[PDB]
Amino acid sequence: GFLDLSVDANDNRLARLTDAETGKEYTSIKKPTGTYTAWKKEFEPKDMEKYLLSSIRDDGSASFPLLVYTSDSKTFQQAIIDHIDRTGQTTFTFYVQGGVSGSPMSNSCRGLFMSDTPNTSSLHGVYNAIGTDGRNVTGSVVGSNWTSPKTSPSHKELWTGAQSFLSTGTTKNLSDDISNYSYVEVYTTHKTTEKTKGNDNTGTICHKFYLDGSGTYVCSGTFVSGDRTDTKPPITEFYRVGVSFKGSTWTLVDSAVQNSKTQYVTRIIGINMP
Amino acid sequence: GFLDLSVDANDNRLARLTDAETGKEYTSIKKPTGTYTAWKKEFEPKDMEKYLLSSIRDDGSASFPLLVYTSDSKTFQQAIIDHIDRTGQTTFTFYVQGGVSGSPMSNSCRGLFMSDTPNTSSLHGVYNAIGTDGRNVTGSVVGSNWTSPKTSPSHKELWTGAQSFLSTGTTKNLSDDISNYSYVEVYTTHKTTEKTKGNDNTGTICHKFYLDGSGTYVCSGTFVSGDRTDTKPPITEFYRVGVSFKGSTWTLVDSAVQNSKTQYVTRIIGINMP
Amino acid sequence: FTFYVQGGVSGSPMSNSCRGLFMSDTPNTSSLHGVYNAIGTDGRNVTGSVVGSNWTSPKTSPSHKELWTGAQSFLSTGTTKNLSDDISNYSY
Repeated sequence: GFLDLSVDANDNRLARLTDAETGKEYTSIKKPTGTYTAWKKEFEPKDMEKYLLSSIRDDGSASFPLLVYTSDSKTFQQAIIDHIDRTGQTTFTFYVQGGVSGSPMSNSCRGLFMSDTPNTSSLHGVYNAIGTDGRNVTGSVVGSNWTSPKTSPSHKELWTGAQSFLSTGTTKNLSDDISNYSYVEVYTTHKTTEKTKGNDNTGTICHKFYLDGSGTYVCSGTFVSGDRTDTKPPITEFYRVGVSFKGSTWTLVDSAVQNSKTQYVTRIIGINMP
Repeated sequence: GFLDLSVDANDNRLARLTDAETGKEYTSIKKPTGTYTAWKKEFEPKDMEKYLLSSIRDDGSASFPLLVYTSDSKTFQQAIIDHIDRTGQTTFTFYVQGGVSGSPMSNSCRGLFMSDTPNTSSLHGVYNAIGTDGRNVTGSVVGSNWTSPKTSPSHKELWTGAQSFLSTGTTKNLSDDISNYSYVEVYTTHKTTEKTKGNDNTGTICHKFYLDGSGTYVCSGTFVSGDRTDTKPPITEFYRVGVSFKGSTWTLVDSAVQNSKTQYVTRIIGINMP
Repeated sequence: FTFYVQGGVSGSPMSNSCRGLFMSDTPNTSSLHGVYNAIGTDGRNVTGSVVGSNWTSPKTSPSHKELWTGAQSFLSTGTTKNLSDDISNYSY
C-alpha cells in the first residue's frame, strides 16, 4: 500500500496506510512514550449490524439477525438470550419455526423484540409476533423472568342494515367468506310489548356463537316490560330469530315474536379466537 | 495533532488534522473568496442514530432513543414531541415508566412509534406498546391531536369437547390455570323442545363472565320453539348449567332442562381485558 | 421496512389511512414470505401475512377500556355515575 507517515521532534506519530489491492484506508497513531495504536480501518455497512433491525449478508442482501429452528434444540427464550450474548443487539427482528419450545405461537412466526439494555443476567424487554395466518401475539421479560404470551382475538364487520324478523327466507351478502371465521356475533334491535318509563327501545343486543356448522344459529331470550305498581307487576315476553351462513352470504331462517311491533337483525361480525 | 495543509496560488485550501489523543481525522476547506468550513469529522456509527430504532451508547451498546420517567414531570405526548424536536427521528423505540401522565398504560411499558415526517407542529403518526404483564396497546396522533389508547383483549382456549348437562359432578382439565384470567366464555350447545322449520339445533351459544370468585358461574336463559299458527303460538322453555373452576380444572356443578333432549357444555375460553 | 397507506387504497390493511411495519428475511417477490403490523388514524391495530406470495386476510384486533366498577343496586333507579372515558369513544 501507500503509507503517509508523520513524525514530530517529540516522537508523536501518525501513519495512514491505503491498501493497494482494495483501496481501503487504515490509520494508526503513536504517543512520545507509547506504542502505535492498532490499525483503525475505514467505515463499512457491516460495522452498523449491532444497531440495525437486519443482518447484512455477503451479497449485501438484508435478513433477520435471529433465525430459530426446531433443529437448534433450544427454546425461544434461550435463543433470545444466546442472540443478545453473541451480538449485544437490544432491538431486533426474528423468525421462529413452528413447534419451537416456548415460541410465541404453535405455527411459524415473524416478529420484533425490543429492549434498552443487553443484560442477559437480568433481561428487561418485550416482543410482538405475527403468524402464517396473520394472528397477533405479544409478551414481556422482566429481570429474566418471562411472562406468558398474550394472543389477540380478531374481527371483521361482515354485514349491517335492518332486516325484519318477519322477512324469513331472505338472503344477504357478507363482506368476507364465513369459512374465514371460527366465531360470529349477530346483533338484534327490539321494541318491547309495554313501554318502560315511556320508552320501548331495548338498544341493540349481541348474540355470540361458535361456528359449529349448524343449519341454524338461534338468537333467543326474554324481555320484562311495563312499569311496576302496587297493583300491576311488569309483563314478560319471549323472542327468537334463527340465522344461517354459507360462503359470503347469510339467511334469516325463522323467527318468533310475542307482540305486534317490528323486530330487526342489524349487524353481523365475524370473529377469530386463534 | 498532525496537520496536513494544502494551499494553492489562488488561496483554495485543504486542511486535514488528525487528533494525537484519539486518532480521529478532521477535514476543513477554504475557497479563494471564502473562509474555512467547520471541521468535518470522519464517519462514526453515532452519525446514523437519526435513522435507527436504537441509540448508540459511549461503550458502543444499543439502547432505546426515548426513555420517559415520572421524575421528568412530562406527559408521554410531550416526551414524543421533545424527542422528535431534539433528534428528527420519525420511527423509534421507547420505554415509559408506570404512572407517567398520558402513558399508553398504567404499568411500565416498551414500544415502537412510527411516522413519515418529523413535523411536531402538525404531527401524524402511530404507536404500539407492550406492558410488564404482556398487555398490548395501540394509538395515534393526527395533526398533533392525540387519540385515546386502544388496549387489546387477549385469550386462550382452556377446554373443548361435549359434556352433557346431566353429567353433574364431572371434572375436566384446563390447558392453563384459571387464575391467569379475569374473564371466561362458556359455550353451550342446545336442542329445543319443538322443531322450528324442521330443525331443533340452536348452534353453540356464548355465556361470558367476570371471574369474581363465585363457587358457581350460572349459564341460564330461554328458548322459543315450534312454528307459529293462528291457533298455536310457539312454546317457551328455560335452561341452566352451573360451572366452577379450580386451578387447571373445571367442574360441571349442576343443571336444569325442561325437555328430554341432551344439552352440552362444549367450549371454555379464558379471557383477559387488562 | 415501514409503510404508509392512504384510506380507500384497494387491499389495504384497513379502510382508513394507516401506518405500519413489514417484516421478512428474504426479498423473493416470486415466493414472498413475511408479515405486517399496521395502526389506523383512530389507533386500531391490524396484522397480516404473506406466504409463498399468497396473501392472508387482515386480522383487525378489537379493543376495550374499563369505564366503571362497583356495586350499584337495581333498586337505585335514576342514579347517575361517572365513566373513566367519554362513551362516544366506543362503538360497543
